[PDB]
Amino acid sequence: GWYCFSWPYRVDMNRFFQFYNEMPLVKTIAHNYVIPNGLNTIVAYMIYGGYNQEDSVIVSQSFIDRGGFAGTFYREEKVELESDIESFGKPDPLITKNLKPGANYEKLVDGFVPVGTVVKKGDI
Amino acid sequence: ETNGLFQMVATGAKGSNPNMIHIMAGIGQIEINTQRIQPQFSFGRTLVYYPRFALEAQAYGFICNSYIAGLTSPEFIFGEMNGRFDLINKALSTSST
Amino acid sequence: LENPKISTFQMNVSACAWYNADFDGDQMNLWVPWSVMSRVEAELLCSVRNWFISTKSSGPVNGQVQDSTVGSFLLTRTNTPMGKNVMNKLHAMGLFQTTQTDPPCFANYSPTDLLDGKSVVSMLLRQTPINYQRAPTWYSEVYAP
Amino acid sequence: LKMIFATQQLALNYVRNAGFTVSTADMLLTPEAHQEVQEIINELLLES
Amino acid sequence: EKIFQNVEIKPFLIDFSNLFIKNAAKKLFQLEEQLPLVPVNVVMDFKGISRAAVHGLSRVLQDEIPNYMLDIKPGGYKIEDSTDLFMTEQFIRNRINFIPIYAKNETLVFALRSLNNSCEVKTIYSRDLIQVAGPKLKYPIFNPTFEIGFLQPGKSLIIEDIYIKKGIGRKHAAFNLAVKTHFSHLDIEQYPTDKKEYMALSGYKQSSMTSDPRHHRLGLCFPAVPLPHINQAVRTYLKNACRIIIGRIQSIQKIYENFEEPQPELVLFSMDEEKTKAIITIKDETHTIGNLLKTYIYEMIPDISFVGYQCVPHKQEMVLTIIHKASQEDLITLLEKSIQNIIQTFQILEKNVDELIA
Amino acid sequence: KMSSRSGNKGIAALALPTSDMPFTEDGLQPDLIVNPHSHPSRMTNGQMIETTVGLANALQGVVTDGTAFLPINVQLLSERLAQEGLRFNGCQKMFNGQTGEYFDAAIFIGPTYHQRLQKFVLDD
Amino acid sequence: APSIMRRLPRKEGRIRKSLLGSQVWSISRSTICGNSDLHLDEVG
Amino acid sequence: MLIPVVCFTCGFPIGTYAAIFDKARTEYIKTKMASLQIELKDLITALGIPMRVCCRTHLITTLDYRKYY
Ligand SMILES: [Mg+2]
Ligand SMILES: [Zn+2]
Repeated sequence: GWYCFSWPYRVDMNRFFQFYNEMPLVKTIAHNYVIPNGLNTIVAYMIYGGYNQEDSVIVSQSFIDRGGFAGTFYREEKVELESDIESFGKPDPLITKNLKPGANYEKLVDGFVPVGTVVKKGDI
Repeated sequence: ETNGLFQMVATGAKGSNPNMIHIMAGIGQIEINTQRIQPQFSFGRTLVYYPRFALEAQAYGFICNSYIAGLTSPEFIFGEMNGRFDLINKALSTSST
Repeated sequence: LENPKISTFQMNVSACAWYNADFDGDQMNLWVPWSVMSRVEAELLCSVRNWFISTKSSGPVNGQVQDSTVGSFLLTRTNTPMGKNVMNKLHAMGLFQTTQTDPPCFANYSPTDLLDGKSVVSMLLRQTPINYQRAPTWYSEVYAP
Repeated sequence: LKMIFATQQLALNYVRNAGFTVSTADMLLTPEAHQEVQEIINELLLES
Repeated sequence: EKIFQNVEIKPFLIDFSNLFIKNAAKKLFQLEEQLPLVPVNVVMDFKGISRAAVHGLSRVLQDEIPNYMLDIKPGGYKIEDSTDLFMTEQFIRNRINFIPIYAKNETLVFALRSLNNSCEVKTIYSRDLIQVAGPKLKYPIFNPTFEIGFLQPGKSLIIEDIYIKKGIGRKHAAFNLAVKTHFSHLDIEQYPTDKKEYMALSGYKQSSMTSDPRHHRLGLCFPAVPLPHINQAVRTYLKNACRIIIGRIQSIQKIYENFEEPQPELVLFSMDEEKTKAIITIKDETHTIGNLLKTYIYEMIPDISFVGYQCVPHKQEMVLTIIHKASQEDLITLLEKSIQNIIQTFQILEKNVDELIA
Repeated sequence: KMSSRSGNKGIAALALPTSDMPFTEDGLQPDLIVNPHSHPSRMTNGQMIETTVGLANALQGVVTDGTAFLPINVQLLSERLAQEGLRFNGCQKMFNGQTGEYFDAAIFIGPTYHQRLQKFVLDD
Repeated sequence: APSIMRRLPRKEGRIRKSLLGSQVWSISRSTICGNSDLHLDEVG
Repeated sequence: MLIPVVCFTCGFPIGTYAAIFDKARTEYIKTKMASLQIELKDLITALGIPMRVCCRTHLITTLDYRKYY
């Protein structure tokens, strides 16, 4: 849920921000001091094909697509230069030396990946 | 013929008769190691809510209310002691086994 | 599962008794044997059909749990609240849609024939005929008075 | 195992049209029965 | 003949007689009348048609009918440097996606250029979606009263490519057209469900296992149709649902008529008791077509040994098994007759739609 | 993973589109289809009472405080449900989504606060 | 510093971790979930 | 952050009337203020929102981000 209201400024790790939250239809005094995190889902207590057996739930695909419990998950990458010899840059194709097989290595404008760019598994 | 909870309990699908009796009629007596709640709070007091050397059955873990009727504060405290004892035993299970 | 949006390991509910698992968030390791020797051994020795009968207690571990138990009760009970527990030809035919076995023969039944709740079970059990005679868990002396 | 699966599918497909549910009214005692329960508990309290 | 008894259309209109509603509307949109697009609740009575067909029409109109949504082209959301921090592309794209648009042209492209120079939190309403593409909107395709994301002071929000995408609501819920508002069978008696003894039952006096209703009342609500063009839009929706059903059924019929040449969609066996088993496997086919086929096959072949379908949630396919006491040619001819019965049923439904709503 | 406020966890494993979701004659359909077997042993009556109260609150358009140890009369809440136009229990006449066939037994469907536990499957 | 003999005992030691157990390749782990349309001897 | 553009459960476009409704509810609470004793049933239905548990549930309970940040 809304864990912190300054999330865009912070650089958080393994932090999930949920776009939509609702006050419970049956609220308690604990919500006078904390922010509710969760939606007032219409839930049918029924057997529907045996896909909810043993603590499973059948979720409406439309509910998922409409933003139900959907937010953004944040991870960050961070390292520090060991010494002067270390610097941030797209690597020297001429020198190269010990490098990484695969490891696309492109998209590193001025050594970094520009904002708004999708980074896949192998990308650098 | 139509009660879902009873049909779950009776056919053995899930639950037991004590669960149904607790939910609808009344919890009854709380036992921690086959004995009532011992007066741990003070010398002869089971809880702050009950007088010293209390003799009513409620003071030692007797829950008159059912789960559906709602448990009062000391009844809930006794139920929490029993439940926490169960959680402690379950956690002991993995290590000792 | 060729749906790319699914990432969970999916198992039949009745297969949980082998691993004492539930779906409250449990995780289970899975590895595929790639060598010929391990593949042969896995299919011939470690197949879960071997562990249908418990080594510990010599009884069966698997069976119907929860919705299958109560569903079987509803299917085989004599009287629904609306009346006798019967279904037309189409719904008796539809009970066998998802069993994946060879469906039985309903040519003997007109569309208006009311197939009993136990007749459809007997249609399935005919492939593996057995003899069984016990009191059900439904009949209990506590509830009886 | 095959018969477990097939009987499971018969049960589930029957439930698909019979429907099964649990309600808060399934746990609700009629007031006269509530009085009977309270009288039973009062008997226990009388013995104590 | 009479397969669509009587329709009725009640648009959901704002009741300005409530003082608060009118005051707020005039305050923050300067609105004093009904919006250009309003949701209408169409209630249909179908008589003499099987439940499978009525429910298939309902399911098609719910999600399996093509529909349009507003979407952002890849790169439409401009990163810039002073964009709002809280209005991420995911959140705003979700807000824009589910805006119910009644668009007759796909060449329209909108842009969202919002600036908050002031020191307050300015909200972006859908009237700020300016359109720069194709033909100018003679009538708007969405209400200008939606709450797209808000902007912090000094923060802007630019989305330079908002385009109209097409798809079925089965894959993405933003195409979901008709919401359900009613379903009932008029040929089955109902208990007084308020009473305690019938309280735990469905209400119908016939078990679902045995009952075979032929008279139904289906009520669907459509989210956005133009105010002056309500009835014609409803007619187009219903006729398009009939088109979709008929087209899928006709594709199935094409696979059927191509049975002479072995094709992977249809296989045939010769069972040991002279029976021939027909297996039809169709990828990405929903319960609609399968249930229609099963119901109609069983309706015309009462003494069929077995007909059943299974749309497993995985494998994303419909499998229909037919076992009968007839030769392969006879079985194929019969099931093609059933297919033609389905086609006729939906053609009659569409003719009734044309001559009923008017 | 997904849970209610009564501590009833559940893995969501089924994505049913809107057409396949079961519905009522009112038109209401669930977002989550919780198995009724989760109740009798877990004994989470709070979730059921919360559903019953939320059914009446949503119709009245209010939000009610359901804090612990507040005076609770389930019989009176069910009477209130009846007075709101629903049945004495929260049950409704429900139609199977895929086949369009009504269930023989009315199905208890109503709002219930549900939370998304931060145990994403893609993470682990 | 941990000497040679400290490497052996306890769970994290050489024996109870590297010898009696092992880490392996070509193995996957995930959350389980129900699937009523799978045979008992099938996994999704 | 905002009231959803469409009801999560059924996709009814409550987001159309959400912007009117928050203001209407604010004036409604001002004319009377328990905190949530008010019955917004008539206020909600005046906007065209039908008698659906889901739409009203998601309309009257969604938290607005601007009211918190
Ligand atoms: Mg577990
Ligand atoms: Zn809704």
